[PDB]
Amino acid sequence: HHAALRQPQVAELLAEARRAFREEFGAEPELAVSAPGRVNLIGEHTDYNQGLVLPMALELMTVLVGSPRKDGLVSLLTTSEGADEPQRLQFPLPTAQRSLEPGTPRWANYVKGVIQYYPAAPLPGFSAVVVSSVPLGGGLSSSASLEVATYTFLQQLCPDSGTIAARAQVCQQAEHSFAGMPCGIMDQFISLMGQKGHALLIDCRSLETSLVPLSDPKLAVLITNSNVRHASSEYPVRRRQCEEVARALGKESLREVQLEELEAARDLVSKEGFRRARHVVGEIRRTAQAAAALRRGDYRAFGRLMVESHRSLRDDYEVSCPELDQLVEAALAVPGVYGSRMTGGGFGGCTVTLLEASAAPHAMRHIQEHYGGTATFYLSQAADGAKVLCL
Amino acid sequence: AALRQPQVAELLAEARRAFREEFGAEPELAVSAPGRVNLIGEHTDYNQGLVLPMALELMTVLVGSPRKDGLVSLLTTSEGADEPQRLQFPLPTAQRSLEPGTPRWANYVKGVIQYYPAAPLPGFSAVVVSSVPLGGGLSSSASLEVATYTFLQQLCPDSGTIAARAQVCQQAEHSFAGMPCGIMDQFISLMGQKGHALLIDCRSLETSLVPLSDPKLAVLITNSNVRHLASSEYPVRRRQCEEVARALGKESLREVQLEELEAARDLVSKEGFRRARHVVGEIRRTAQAAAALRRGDYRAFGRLMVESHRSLRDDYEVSCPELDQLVEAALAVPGVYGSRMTGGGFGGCTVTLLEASAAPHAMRHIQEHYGGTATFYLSQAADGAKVLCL
Ligand SMILES: Nc1ncnc2c1ncn2[C@@H]1O[C@H](COP(=O)(O)OP(=O)(O)NP(=O)(O)O)[C@@H](O)[C@H]1O
Ligand SMILES: Nc1ncnc2c1ncn2[C@@H]1O[C@H](COP(=O)(O)OP(=O)(O)NP(=O)(O)O)[C@@H](O)[C@H]1O
Ligand SMILES: OC[C@H]1O[C@H](O)[C@H](O)[C@@H](O)[C@H]1O
Ligand SMILES: OC[C@H]1O[C@H](O)[C@H](O)[C@@H](O)[C@H]1O
Ligand SMILES: [Mg+2]
Ligand SMILES: [Mg+2]
Repeated sequence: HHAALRQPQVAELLAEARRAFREEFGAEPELAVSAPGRVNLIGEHTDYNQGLVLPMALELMTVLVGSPRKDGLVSLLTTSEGADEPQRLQFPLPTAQRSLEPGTPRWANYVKGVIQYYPAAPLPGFSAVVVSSVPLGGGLSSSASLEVATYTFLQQLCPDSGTIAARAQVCQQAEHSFAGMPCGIMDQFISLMGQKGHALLIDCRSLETSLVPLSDPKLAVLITNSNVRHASSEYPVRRRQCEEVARALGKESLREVQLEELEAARDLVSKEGFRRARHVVGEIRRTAQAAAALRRGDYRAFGRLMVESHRSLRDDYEVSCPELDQLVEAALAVPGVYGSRMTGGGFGGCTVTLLEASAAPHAMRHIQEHYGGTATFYLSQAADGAKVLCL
Repeated sequence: AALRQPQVAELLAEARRAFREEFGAEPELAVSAPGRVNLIGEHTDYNQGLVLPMALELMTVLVGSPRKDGLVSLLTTSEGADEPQRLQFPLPTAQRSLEPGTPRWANYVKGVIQYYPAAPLPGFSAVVVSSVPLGGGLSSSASLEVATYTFLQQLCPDSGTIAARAQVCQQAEHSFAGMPCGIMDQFISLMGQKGHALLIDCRSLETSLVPLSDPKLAVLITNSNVRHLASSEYPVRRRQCEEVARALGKESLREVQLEELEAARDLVSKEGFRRARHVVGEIRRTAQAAAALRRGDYRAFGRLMVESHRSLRDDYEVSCPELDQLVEAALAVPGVYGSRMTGGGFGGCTVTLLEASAAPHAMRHIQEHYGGTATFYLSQAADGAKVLCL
């Protein structure tokens, strides 16, 4: 039991949501939903390049609990300390006249989005409490967890018609338009599409999806939070950076580009952009590779891809951080460790590490002790997707 | 006009009802397990082939409660079931080992019990409800086992893999129901995911999600409401297949190629040549159709479904007149891409792929030309087993 080891329980989480709600609203909540977060095993920054990704859902998740309102108002609360002040917010529904605006608190930017876009209708007013086990800004998609969780609740409010992909699309837009973060599709999907003891190999181009099992009692998924959070002014930049490269190469995406082919436009694309593209191109393949290694059970070959991945992300994409790099280094230092890399967005957050379960504990100390920061550890297993919880 | 399929809600309540009724109290636990339609890849599961199923919105509901009492008492709501509809009995033990007898419908549950991996296991009161036709070729068997199982994990949670739970139910059907089944049924039952068909490799146990999210496309399930079970034939086919493979020093028919199949002609019987030919043929087709589908070639997709049927009717001999009548009828409706029997065969259902615009004509058309009473279902890809909260 590391002391830095967190085992948040959903039963718990609900109970919390039940309490604050009861306390904040004076009564028992009517509805209960929850959207999990996700860790990317490999495939960073391909998302928005129509690349492959191989995330997996966690037990860390966002629980929303609440009730409709005759009232006609939107009124929320966030039990999260990681959020932006104030922790509460109330606002009136949009109308054909008045349409919600991304304001302050920024946290609320997420909810509003999912509200402003929700497909169906008519949408009531609601009382809502937001509980979460997903560290804010930790590389584990607290973003998507939040959005989805919101959307799924709304579904309880006003049932929709559409596909799952649509849902992801919704939440995505809301992030794009409301939170100002041109993200990709990954996060939402896996938040929706998740499944037990299984990893998802998703095709960002096609949206095709495949399940790679993760049910080994001898394999272990260790996530370490650096607890640092630097360069989000950066994301959209890389995005642009690629977009532009792909442009030069007369290609729709960098997905249609090949390691070998990039060296063609060497003189047709900026240095920087060369590097970015390179990472992306190799990363995508590296991803198709690691799923194969995994299905096959080549945890070694998998621990290696991961490392490569890290490095690309450090050197060519430039989205890591000394902390990350440190955390990785330390991990790699333990015996029983297949590989380790930074997960998610980059510029701080978490790392993900594959190892021998029995090594888990040693890893926890080595790391702690060699990480010149406050480290948080999660011994993760692939979880299920967005789901309604009946009170 | 399509039969309208109870929504869990409905099914639940009904479950509630008879339970409160039959046990004098309000249920503690509830869980549901869907049924299934196989788009293709028939009779390929116990040959380590490929199948293409999707879960149904027809499922089984199980609302029950524990028993300090130490026993197992159940009751099914389905009329198509075995008499008696009520079946009390004593939990298994070291010395006591469940004995599959009567009613036969009980056999299923016993197995899922006898094998539940975990312990300790309490006693129970459970009501069984289902919108799935018993013997409709939609897996009323795997939808049950599953729910049971899904129940028992509530009574004494499980640690193992999904594939592990599947194996249980399977062993139960196998050892207890007397049905040597393959893997498909159970898997999809658990594995199912809303708006997705499932390409399962019953060799690698590997599976991939295929998006069935297109309004303009419909999956029509037509019930012949006929049952000949020539169940007797099933274990039979399993054999031939197996024999052959043997002759060919092959682990599984999955190891053989249509093309290599010539070789054995002299090596194997004539009939057994046809069976393999179906299997071996069913696997490539399944493989191709999935691509077709992915690809969005509904047209090709259907072409493959029709071939499957012929194969199924002529080489494997698992069709039935009513089945061939229904398919033939379907194929004649414009908008229809393909149709074919589904499930084990010898009765039950047909699955049709067409243009959602066509559903109504079809339904009419099939009824007209059907010298029996068909029941229809307009299927939508559903999710797997879930835990129901009361
Ligand atoms: N439970 C929550 N309560 C309030 N706000 C939250 C909650 N979860 C997330 N947020 C909001 O969402 C933001 C997360 O932004 P983001 O940069 O995407 O982090 P992340 O998704 O967790 N990391 P990554 O998955 O790598 O992108 C926070 O800064 C909040 O504004
Ligand atoms: N809810 C239920 N209650 C009682 N018995 C049931 C129930 N569901 C299934 N069964 C039992 O399981 C049997 C299922 O028949 P089965 O031979 O498995 O065909 P099927 O599963 O409906 N179709 P197929 O997918 O082709 O196997 C029924 O005849 C019953 O004996
Ligand atoms: O892969 C990096 C990651 O960055 C953020 O988490 C985005 O939301 C994701 O879509 C993805 O781009
Ligand atoms: O594809 C035919 C089908 O026959 C029965 O339904 C079996 O339970 C399945 O495993 C499969 O063999
Ligand atoms: Mg995010
Ligand atoms: Mg069956």
